Amino acid sequence: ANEVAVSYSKSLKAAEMDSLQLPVDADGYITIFDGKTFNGWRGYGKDRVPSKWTIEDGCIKFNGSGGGEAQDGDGGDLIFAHKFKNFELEMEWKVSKGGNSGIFYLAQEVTSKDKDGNDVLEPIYISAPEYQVLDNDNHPDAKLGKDNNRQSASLYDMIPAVPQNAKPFGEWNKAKIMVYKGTVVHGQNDENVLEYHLWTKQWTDLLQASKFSQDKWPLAFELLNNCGGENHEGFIGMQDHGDDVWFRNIRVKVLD
Amino acid sequence: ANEVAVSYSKSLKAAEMDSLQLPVDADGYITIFDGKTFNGWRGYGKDRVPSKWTIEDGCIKFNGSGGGEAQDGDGGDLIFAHKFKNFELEMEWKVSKGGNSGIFYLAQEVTSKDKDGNDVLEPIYISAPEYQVLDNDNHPDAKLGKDNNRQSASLYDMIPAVPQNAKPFGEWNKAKIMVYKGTVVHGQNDENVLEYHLWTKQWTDLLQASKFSQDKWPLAFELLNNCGGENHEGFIGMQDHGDDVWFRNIRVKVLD
Ligand SMILES: OC[C@H]1O[C@H](O)[C@H](O)[C@@H](O)[C@@H]1O
Ligand SMILES: [K+]
Ligand SMILES: [K+]
Repeated sequence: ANEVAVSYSKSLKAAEMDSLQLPVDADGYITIFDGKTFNGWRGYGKDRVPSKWTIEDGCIKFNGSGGGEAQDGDGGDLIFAHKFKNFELEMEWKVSKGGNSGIFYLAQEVTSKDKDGNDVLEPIYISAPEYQVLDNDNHPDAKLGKDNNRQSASLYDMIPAVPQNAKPFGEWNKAKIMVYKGTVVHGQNDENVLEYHLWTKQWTDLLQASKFSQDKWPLAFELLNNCGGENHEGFIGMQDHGDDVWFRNIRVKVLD
Repeated sequence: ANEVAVSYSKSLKAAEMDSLQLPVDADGYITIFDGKTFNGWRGYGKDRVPSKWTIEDGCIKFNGSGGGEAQDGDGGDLIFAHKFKNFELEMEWKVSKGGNSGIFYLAQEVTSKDKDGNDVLEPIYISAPEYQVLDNDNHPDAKLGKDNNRQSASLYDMIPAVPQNAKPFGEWNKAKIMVYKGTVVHGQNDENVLEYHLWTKQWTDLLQASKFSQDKWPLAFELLNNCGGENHEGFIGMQDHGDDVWFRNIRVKVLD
């Protein structure tokens, strides 16, 4: 009643063959970040946490040097290495001025083959829908895309948060992401700010009007169109986009 | 509020040890061309402005002799000798019929050594991404490369401007180049016409399919793959391609 066993994987595409005993509250929320350790967390594609992610004042901090998607130095996106299917995630997030990050969900670790048969690790964001994290006032991406669909709590490049009720940079915002049987809801500061349905025609259409369309990015389209793969499941994680950001009170409720 | 100090260098690879006071507007655009002088400007690789660059009717003008890439007489590319990193450039350009120029950004002044240890000044474009300037209706290059990737506002030979909304020759076009933490956007006539991201595998992949691939041109590969050198910064400038072209309303906003 106090704890639940949560399986996790240790390296790229590995079985979840170990478990953590993690606290669960009266309402079924599992605390997945203990404020002290990266137990069950690892870099996307890796068997360790990149050193640019640290733990400070009971937060996961990304320590950013400003190269956008470059993921220079010892970076990369971070996942909690337990695949969820139907779940509700709540967490606090705070971005630096001009900052950019993101909360991924239903992520898969994807590789492609190069021309000579070597592996290429593909970005998490071409399998995983992204809840944007952004300083909506100073980062230029805020003004790109359509209808502010690149502002915080948007489904990135697809659906804007309405209302756009983000608190400004350097302040704690609350996120929610619920996926239940294909229904997806994003929450920002305790309001629902968009909703959508996976694996439907409307899903497909949103993808085709995005940077992940079949003609702009064929592999992304394919992965995202059948989001979560054959089993409709994947990781939560957070983005290395080069900028200081903090995450705390990271909690997940398993739905069924 | 009305001006800001802008450092600039006087000669090849020199420190920016002198400063101009340049007007800034309320949006933080710095006017880098004052309509009247070449202050802060110099030939790429030079300590003076080549005499084929003149000021006429409030514009910076290239006076061309028609030798294409030859750069014959007292020509050469022109830089504003202040390195920028995160910035948004806006300027207007007009071409002669059949004309060709370009707008470089993140440029470095590069030399190599010959076989006897002498210096060879390398072209601006082995380091600097090129926003194509072109009479897309009359210059043959327009129909080359791939999917109109040598038309105006393209990332030259690499990404086409879409939509291709150039005005005809002899008419003013508006350009925009924004580099923010590696994200690059080109604008033409107030539409955003391409977006990419420096220092990614996607960037490497574009280079590898280009004339500056590692196999074809290793030095250019190395410089552009790490565009902007170890500090990811470099010059704005414009191209001598042998043809009359006019540039005006040149403003840069520094972003952080
Ligand atoms: O690729 C760099 C340069 O090479 C050639 O000189 C092209 O004619 C010109 O468009 C381009 O600016
Ligand atoms: K993001
Ligand atoms: K050109």
